[PDB]
Amino acid sequence: ERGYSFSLTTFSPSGKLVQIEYALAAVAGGAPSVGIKAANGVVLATEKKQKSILYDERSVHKVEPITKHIGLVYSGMGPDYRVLVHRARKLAQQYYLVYQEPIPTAQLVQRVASVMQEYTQSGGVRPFGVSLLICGWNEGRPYLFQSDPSGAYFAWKATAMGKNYVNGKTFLEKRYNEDLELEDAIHTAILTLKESFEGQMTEDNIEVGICNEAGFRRLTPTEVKDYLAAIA
Amino acid sequence: IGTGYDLSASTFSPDGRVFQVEYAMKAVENSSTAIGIRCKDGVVFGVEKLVLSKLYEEGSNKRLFNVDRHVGMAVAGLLADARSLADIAREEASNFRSNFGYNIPLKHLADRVAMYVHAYTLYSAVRPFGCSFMLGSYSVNDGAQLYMIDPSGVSYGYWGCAIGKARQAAKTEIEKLQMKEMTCRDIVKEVAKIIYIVHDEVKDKAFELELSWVGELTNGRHEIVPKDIREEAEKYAKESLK
Amino acid sequence: TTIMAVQFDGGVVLGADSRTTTGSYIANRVTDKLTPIHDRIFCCRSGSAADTQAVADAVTYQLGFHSIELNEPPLVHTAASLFKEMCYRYREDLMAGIIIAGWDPQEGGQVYSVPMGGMMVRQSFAIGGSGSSYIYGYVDATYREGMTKEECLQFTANALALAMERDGSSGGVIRLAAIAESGVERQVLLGDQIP
Amino acid sequence: SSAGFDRHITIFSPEGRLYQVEYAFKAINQGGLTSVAVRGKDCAVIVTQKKVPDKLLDSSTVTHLFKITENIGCVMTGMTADSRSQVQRARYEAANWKYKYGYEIPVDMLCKRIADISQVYTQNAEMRPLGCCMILIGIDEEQGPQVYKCDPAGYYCGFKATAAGVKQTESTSFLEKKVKKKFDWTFEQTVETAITCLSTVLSIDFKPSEIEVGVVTVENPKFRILTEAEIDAHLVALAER
Amino acid sequence: FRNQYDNDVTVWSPQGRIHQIEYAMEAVKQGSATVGLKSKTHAVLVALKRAQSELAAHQKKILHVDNHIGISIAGLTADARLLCNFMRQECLDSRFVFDRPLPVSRLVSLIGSKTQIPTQRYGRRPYGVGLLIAGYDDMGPHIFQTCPSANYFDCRAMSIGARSQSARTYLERHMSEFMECNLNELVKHGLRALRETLPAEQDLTTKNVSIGIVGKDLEFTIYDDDDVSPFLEGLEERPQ
Amino acid sequence: YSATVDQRLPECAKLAKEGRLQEVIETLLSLEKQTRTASDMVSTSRILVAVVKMCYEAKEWDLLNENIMLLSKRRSQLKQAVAKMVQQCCTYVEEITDLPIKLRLIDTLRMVTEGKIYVEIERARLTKTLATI
Repeated sequence: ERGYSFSLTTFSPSGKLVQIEYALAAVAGGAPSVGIKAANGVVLATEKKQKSILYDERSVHKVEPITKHIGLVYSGMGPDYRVLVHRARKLAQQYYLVYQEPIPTAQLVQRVASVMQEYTQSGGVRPFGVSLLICGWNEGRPYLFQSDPSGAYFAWKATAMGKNYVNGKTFLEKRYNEDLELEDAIHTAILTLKESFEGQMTEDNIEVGICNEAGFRRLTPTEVKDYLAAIA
Repeated sequence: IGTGYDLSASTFSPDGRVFQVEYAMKAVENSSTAIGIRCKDGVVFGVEKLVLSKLYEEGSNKRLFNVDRHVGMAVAGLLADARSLADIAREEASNFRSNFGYNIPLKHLADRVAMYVHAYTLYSAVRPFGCSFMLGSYSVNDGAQLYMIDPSGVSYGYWGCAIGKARQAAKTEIEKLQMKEMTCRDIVKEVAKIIYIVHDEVKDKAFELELSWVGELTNGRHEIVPKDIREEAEKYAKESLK
Repeated sequence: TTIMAVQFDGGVVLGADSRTTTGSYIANRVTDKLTPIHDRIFCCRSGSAADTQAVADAVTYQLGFHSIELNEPPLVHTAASLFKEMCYRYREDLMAGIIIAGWDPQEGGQVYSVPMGGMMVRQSFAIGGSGSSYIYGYVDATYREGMTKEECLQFTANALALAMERDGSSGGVIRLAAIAESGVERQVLLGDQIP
Repeated sequence: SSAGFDRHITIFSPEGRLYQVEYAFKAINQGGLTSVAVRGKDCAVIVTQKKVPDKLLDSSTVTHLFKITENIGCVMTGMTADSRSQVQRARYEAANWKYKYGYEIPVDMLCKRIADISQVYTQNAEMRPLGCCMILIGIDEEQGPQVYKCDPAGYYCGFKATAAGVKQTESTSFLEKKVKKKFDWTFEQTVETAITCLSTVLSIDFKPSEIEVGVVTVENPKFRILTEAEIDAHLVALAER
Repeated sequence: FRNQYDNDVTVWSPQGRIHQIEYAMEAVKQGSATVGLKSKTHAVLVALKRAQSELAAHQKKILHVDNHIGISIAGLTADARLLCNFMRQECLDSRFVFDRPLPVSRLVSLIGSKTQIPTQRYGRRPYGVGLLIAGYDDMGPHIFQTCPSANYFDCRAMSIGARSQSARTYLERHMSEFMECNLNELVKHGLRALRETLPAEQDLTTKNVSIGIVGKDLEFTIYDDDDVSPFLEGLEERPQ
Repeated sequence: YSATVDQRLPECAKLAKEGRLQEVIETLLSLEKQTRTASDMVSTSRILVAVVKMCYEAKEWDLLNENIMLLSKRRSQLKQAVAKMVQQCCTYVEEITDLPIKLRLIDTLRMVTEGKIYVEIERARLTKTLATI
């Protein structure tokens, strides 16, 4: 089994590629991220806690927008996340140029899954060690998707990945209800983050973003602090 | 020792060091000894070339080149490596002159050649240029410049420095000489004596010293030592070695 | 157009008109034919404005790269070399003549002319553009040696004003720039300031 | 449990680890020097230990901190050849940015671009991932001074203060002890705090002639390299106080 | 195996060598010996042609490239032939563009540059052929010995190939006379050097030797069994 | 260095008999700064014992308080010299029998010691002096 956990172009005699599984394992080691599809929108949160308070928390962002109505968060590597952001933005605006219409989130997820799976085609290029959570609002329906390093993309009413993803998934199973509203979805997401935050989340310690019929936007530290106080 | 990591130039160590460049250092100190000194008004180079066989004609395997009219080129290491590196340096200088219409400053040429030699330190399909070379120049509006550039890819400025199997021995006695005032005329004797004391006679005998320089003494043109100055330097070295 | 540059002991003075037309209609009367290339190197453009602006941006990028690489302000000869190379490489499709003025500590004030087709040459006084064919006799009658700053200003003023009034492709206002060790001083002449 | 995986950069180890990147990070400390940057309200000061093997070495060419663009300064450590290649690449990127977009590069944008370059470098097996750590400093309008750090992994981050070198851990701890006091850090205070951190992390009480300093302020947007007089004045003023 | 450092030209030895380069250097030793001499006005290359079988002609070792420059091979037929073809093309282009014969120094430097690329870059094998270049230029005759390490030397004479040390010490012994010989004496000296390479039981017969001679007014012409015949009449007897 | 202090002590005491605290304290402080930069062994102890001695002789205390504050807040102080000067303070804190200046002196000796050092035990002695009070 060792001799086949070394290349991306060789099938293990029993199952499938082992480098893909190792990339997923790297994904599982990332900062926890939680996505929730509410009735009127979608909300994705992540933890930004890092030692050495010297770090400028506003300098980099784990949550970024792709277009006026689609955003994303990541779990796993950072630079790969930025590369995925660049590819998604370029591809979304290419679709916009061809069609003069805001990008359907499903198509963006499909095409970004294709571009990340492209890196898995041959050896010498490692697969992205990042899993994507894509939030969007299109045609009167909030869409939340997960994109894999393997290129697999699927839907999620509410999911949690990264570190401690299994317990967060269980928590989401317990708390999620299909009739959830946006603010209550944010409350549930922040509660999920707190369930494994380990160190008293602050306004900048967590980065959250919400998408609805008014597009997608990352919540400022002010509203994050307000919601944190509301949850307490 | 880094076994399992020194098989390529793009693999780091558990400690984090590329051993291809370190073996390049090893090859460099397993090569000839060349000493170049930047005088007050130019630079001079001198090369200790071993005559492996008396069948070899004198002037064979010339090691003191000139990359530009005002730019010299000394080198120690591998002769083929030396010639390839000199060719690439000449190409870079020619491109610079064609594109910019003037001479290339020695700091800029040193940086360009250092980046080029680094470009082979790090790829796996190629190997670092395991040779260390002297760049020297004199410009009436810039000054006199000299540079050690090694296979790793770092170019450093030296008033007068030597490389070879006796780097430490050369450094031991090159420091005692005050430099920043006198010129090539007073530095040729020091070069001759240092190369005649740094060469080993009991082992690895049968060497010859070849000298060259650039500066206003040749209107900023690099050219080999005239026979009279070279023989005077040899006589001074023979007298000084008692 | 009319672009005139000349060096003096301590620097260079260079002026130009401000007329850009597409046909007999004056497209813009407030054009700055002088585009600042470096902190102490200035350019004067003649011909098709698009080509001049494009080559100006390209040489600005190349010379900024070269300067930050040498950590020392570039020589005017170098710049003129880039202008020559760029103009020749596109002379079959470039309608752009460039007069490069500047000051460097290496020598002082330097002026290099590159007319149509790419003559990278050097001289004391350089006049270019469509208006260069009207003050040639006037400048040859009025040019001396040993200008000062004030004399340079008056020379630029009267020469460019004569080109202004005699040529229909030079109009608007006069732009003047003086480069020296102290720095670069830019002035605009409009109204009663012109002679 | 994971032995052969620490050979190729593009190879994922079990538990999703890339050992080559960590080895490059360790290779950064092969220089043995130390750098540290501190940002104030409107100032940013970088300070680097200078190591002179011989007076034979030309002190004007052995500098370990450079200037990317007229307002953006860079201080970095690691492999010296990697350092110089990285600064050349960064200067290319900044000049191309200015050419294509007509205005100066912000510190964060330059750091992000070079980080993307390094990530692409570490993603494909054709490259040795440039084992040198860089810190860029510069002034951006509406956001004051900015200090950013980029690493061979392609990870860039903004810092209220940062450090690098063999003594990175202790310097970062001292910088944390300094930043928890929440002080405005005027220019002189920034410089003296950085100097104190370097001295206490080296425990050498260095002479004035063994360090280099660069400073960028809003009133002095040009990345100034501190000559001997200014650094000597700063260090003696600190010493008496 | 502690010899994993000699499989490609892109790996340095632990003690700082490229053992592939040394292997290429040893490769040319398997070839037959060949000695090059140069007079004041003429240059001669004398090669021991070796035949696979006596039922067949001997292998040629004196390739002509230009009327002023001739070459002698020692080593791989493939590498030597590629080098010779590149020489012929380079001389052709040089005459086409400049109308002057190729300088020997520039030709040899171009050899060094061309064969260095296989030494440095992964892919093509290092050129494992020792070449003896007898050329004529402004400084008279020139003898160059280019080693498979992409290196070249300027030598008064040179013997490369099998058992070349005997001829090397022979030429070291006869150093004192070389510069003042005319064609006959230097040809005899080269023949004696080759005889020194050859063991006693074999002699330098008509089919065994190939000689190429170039000069100021005489083009580089290679002689054959009938053509070499006069040059072997002046040869003396083996001192046994 | 040691020559400077051994030739300065007589004249320094003679000037101290005039009181004139300013110039003597600035000169002694400058000498202390230069000898701390040079990292001298006996000069530091001589300077500190001298300044404490003159401060005791001139019947003012705030100057010695400021001296301890500046020496504590300044880096690069050799352990032996600091030990000697606190020993001299300890033999200069108990023999005084005036209530306010004694309580003030022990207060300063307590509060100048954030970051206790090897010579802590010596300060322990003067703590028992406070025990008496």
